[PDB]
Amino acid sequence: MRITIYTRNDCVQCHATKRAMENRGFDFEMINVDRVPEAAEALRAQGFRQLPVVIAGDLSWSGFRPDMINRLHPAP
Repeated sequence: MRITIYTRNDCVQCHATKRAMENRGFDFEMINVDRVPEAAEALRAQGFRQLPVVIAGDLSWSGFRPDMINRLHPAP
């Protein structure tokens, strides 16, 4: 399952999210929305209003959400 974190530099909630995923041994890709406006536009069209935005399988959320990150633990 691919986990993508849409991020921005100087974004505390983004850093917290990355660190939280690393603390749990998750593999993820990061996409800087300032360097990739196509992604920024796509996220705005889906209604997101804050960063980071995490997309993983059927889940998609914004902001630092430890509770949602915990839903990414691998199945047996």
